[PDB]
Amino acid sequence: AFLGDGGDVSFSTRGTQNWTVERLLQAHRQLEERGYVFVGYHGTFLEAAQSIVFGGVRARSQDLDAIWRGFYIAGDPALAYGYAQDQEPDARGRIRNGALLRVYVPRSSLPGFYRTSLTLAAPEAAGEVERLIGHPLPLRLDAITGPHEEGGRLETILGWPLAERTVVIPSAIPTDPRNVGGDLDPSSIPDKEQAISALPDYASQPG
Amino acid sequence: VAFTVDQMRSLMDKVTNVRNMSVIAHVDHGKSTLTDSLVQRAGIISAGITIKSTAISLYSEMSDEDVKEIKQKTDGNSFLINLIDSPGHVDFSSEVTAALRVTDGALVVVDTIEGVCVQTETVLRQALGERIKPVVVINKVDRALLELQVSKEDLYQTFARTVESVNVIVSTYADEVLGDVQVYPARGTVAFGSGLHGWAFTIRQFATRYAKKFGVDKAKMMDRLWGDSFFNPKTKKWTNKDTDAEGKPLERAFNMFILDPIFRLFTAIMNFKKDEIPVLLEKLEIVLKGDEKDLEGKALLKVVMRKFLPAADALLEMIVLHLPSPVTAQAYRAEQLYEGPADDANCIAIKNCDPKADLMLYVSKMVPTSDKGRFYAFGRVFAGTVKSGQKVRIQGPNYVPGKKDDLFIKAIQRVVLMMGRFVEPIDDCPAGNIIGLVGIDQFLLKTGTLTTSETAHNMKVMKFSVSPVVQVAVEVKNANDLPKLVEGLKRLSKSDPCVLTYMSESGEHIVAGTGELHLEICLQDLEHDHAGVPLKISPPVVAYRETVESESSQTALSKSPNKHNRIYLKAEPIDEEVSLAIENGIINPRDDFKARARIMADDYGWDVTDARKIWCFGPDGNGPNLVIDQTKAVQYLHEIKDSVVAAFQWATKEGPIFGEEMRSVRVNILDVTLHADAIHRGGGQIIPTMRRATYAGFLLADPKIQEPVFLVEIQCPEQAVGGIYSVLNKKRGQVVSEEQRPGTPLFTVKAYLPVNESFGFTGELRQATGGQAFPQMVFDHWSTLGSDPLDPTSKAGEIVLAARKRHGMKEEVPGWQEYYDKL
Ligand SMILES: NC(=O)c1ccc[n+]([C@@H]2O[C@H](COP(=O)([O-])OP(=O)(O)OC[C@H]3O[C@@H](n4cnc5c(N)ncnc54)[C@H](O)[C@@H]3O)[C@@H](O)[C@H]2O)c1
Repeated sequence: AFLGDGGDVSFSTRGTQNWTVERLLQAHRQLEERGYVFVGYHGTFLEAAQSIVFGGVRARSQDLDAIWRGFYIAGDPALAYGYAQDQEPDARGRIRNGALLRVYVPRSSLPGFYRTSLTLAAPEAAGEVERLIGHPLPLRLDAITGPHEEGGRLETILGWPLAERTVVIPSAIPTDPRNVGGDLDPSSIPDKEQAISALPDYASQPG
Repeated sequence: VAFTVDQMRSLMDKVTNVRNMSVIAHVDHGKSTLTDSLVQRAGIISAGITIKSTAISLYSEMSDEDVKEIKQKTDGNSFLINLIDSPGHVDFSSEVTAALRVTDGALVVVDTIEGVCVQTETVLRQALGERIKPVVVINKVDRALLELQVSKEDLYQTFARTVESVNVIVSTYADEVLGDVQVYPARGTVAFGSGLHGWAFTIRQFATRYAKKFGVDKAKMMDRLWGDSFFNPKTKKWTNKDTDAEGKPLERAFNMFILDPIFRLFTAIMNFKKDEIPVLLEKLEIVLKGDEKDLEGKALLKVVMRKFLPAADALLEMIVLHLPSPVTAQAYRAEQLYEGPADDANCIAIKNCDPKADLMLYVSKMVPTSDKGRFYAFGRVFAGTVKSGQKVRIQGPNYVPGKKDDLFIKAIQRVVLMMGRFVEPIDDCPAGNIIGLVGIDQFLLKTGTLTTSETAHNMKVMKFSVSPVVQVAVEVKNANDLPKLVEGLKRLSKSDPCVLTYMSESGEHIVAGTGELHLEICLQDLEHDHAGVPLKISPPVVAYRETVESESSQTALSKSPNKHNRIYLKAEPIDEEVSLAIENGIINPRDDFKARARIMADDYGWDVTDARKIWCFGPDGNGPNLVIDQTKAVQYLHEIKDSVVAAFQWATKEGPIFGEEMRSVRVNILDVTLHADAIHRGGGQIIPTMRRATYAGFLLADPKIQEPVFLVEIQCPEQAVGGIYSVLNKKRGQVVSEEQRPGTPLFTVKAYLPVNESFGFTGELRQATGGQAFPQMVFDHWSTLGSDPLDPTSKAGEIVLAARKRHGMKEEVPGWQEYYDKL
């Protein structure tokens, strides 16, 4: 249990139920007290949020090259925000807003985190990433951070084995049901959440 | 009494022996009680598909010499009585008019002690305005004897004042074209009794009794049993002088021959005088049976009175002998019930109740049935004969001979008898009878006129609107009861064509009605019947509309989430004429795009180019909002059409201002850039793009909101008309017209009243007019507020803010930049 004290937490278009900034500050602190550290945001649809928070991050087939498979997160919530929504409408064409999730890992996994300037998910970067992590892709008990596209914001890829050792809790940053597809307004990010959202220092050189 | 379909038809054939009538009574005066006596006595049963009881069929049989007393053409001793159901409270004015319009006679119930109440007075006034003949029954006599313990003379004088009050209303508002229609006890048009104990009587019933014991034709005896007639007991002489030679008081005939017998039974039985009762019963030849012979007190009194003077008999007597037949009444009610020429071929057919002429069937209401969610049309045949399979011209309210607006030439599946809760299929049905129709609920909302002549006008139409102007959020108090509410809502929406149950984007269960009261009764029906679970209901909220009244300041642009798709568009106001045409079916979504385009171009000044490039209506794929494709050489444009349309359905259902539906909003798609691969331009990508661009375009076209406005029609006596204007002057009301009924002091005031100002209107109007006013309001039009909805201090803005907060939205309305591409 890493959700703190209060009512049953659930995900809705109306927002994450029983999840206040205060409760988040409690859940975050108690995570650090048990040797966990925050590593970024993951945006997705409501059912996925429910699955991830209560059932845990589990490996699944995704639409990309095998070598780059893993769990994708972003340090900047705005980037992850863009994925916090339904990717497919229902029969009536409803596209619901999703939810931003906070992703934590055991501090013991930190030595496996690396960073690069190269654009990820691209063949020209596979070599440098394999050099940094000290073995051929895919990622395993390690992670890589770098631009999700040239001149773009940073994304972090957690190797599936490492991703399954995460602890994920709801964010206090809401999605906008009346503006699905819009960008994250910085003013809607609670000042007290920004205060606990510093990222760890990643290694630029292999071990 | 059980009957077969054949026996019913052979009875409906003799229209001269039919009685179309209703019951005018306050619910607290034992309305349903007296109605029960009738159905348990003359109720017609039939020797699968259930309906909501709307009408009851009764059968009464009389003598050759009884029928002789009928001053209208008769044929046989059998009589079919149609008891049309009536609303419980006057507030349901629209359906009060509905019932009266299909009736020709009325059984008016009045209390002994309290006399004529304000409600019954107002309703009778309307019934008379419909040229309906009244017959009175003075109820709750028991209370005068058991509680008040009045004297015979006191009881008589009380009836006298009562009868007087009723005729003061009758002589004042009854149409001069019907002659003296006042009620007189001596003429058998007035009955007395107590529905509670199930007994009642008329002077005629007692005149028949003493007709022999005095060797006198009951016509003369009847005349004596009321008024200043006195039978001196000592001399055995009849007199008109209330004192004998010595100046001693003489008891009137009514008190001596009618009240006395009753008073003595009430006294003997309630005083438990076991020695007097038997003698008194044999005297009146009232025989008891087994168990009954051991009863005492009220128990015995109810049995004795019940078989001494069966209530239903006294009522049926008046109904058959005095209430007009369809033949008689339609001769003077035709002109009034026809919205056309009086010498018309159809109007004449209605005057003559001609079964041979063109069909003139009137649909008063739609009735919920067990046959799925379908409704059976309830009404009356005023001319010709309706038949199963017969093809009829369904003429809606907005229909007019010439145009084909609001017209549906279809075929009646099955014509059925509405035997209360049950249904019996028949072949045909001649004019003069009440009947139900199957397979019309999809062409008539509630009221309509069915014809067979291509030159027939609608019959006096009853204005109605389905527009949900008020609504509330319904929520269970116990989470487990959720499923019961879900089915309860689907059930409530089936028991009434004018009720709307839907779910907002947020997921809320919404219940919308046509008025404050209408919505009120629905929420009570839901929490007690359709659902039955403890419900949490929010205060009533008025439905508004979001609109624009200028073109977008600049082109609206929005990108898809994947950044590979762009939609350029512009919003602009749609003319009220066009919005009205759309709402009135003139400009139809299901219409041929070319036939529709020609209409919009020729009749509404549209570029036929644009009119042919309509992508959809909205919301619900038929609303007064349009997407127009004005793009040029956009590759794969058609591959996102389904997505764009879908997005528009959601954007129009709940607008950017405060979640209210859009209206009169035209969206011009100017340009579209798409990714070559379909993988990157599916619904997930296009929908949000179109929806956001729409919001951006809407906000750039100087946004406004519209408020719903009622059309109120109020009937009121000249004296209290002043109160009508008093109330309207603080409800932003706008007087349309004030007309007076020729001869009577009855005024009809029509005025516009904003729906958001109508909360508690009937209650305030009640006091301001002493209950004399008869309200009747239907949705009329939407009205654009002048103030800026974006300004929190203005009237429109004030409305927006309160709504925003209530929905938990951000207080301030979003700027177009939010939905515009962020760059
Ligand atoms: N999602 C983000 O927040 C994020 C962050 C940075 C970059 N990206 C970019 O977006 C692209 C899409 O990645 P994605 O993760 O959105 O889609 P994906 O194909 O990588 O994952 C598929 C989906 O399954 C869902 N899911 C449901 N239950 C899960 C569970 N128990 N464990 C793990 N996942 C579960 C996830 O939420 C995810 O949306 C990536 O290629 C990446 O470059 C996304």
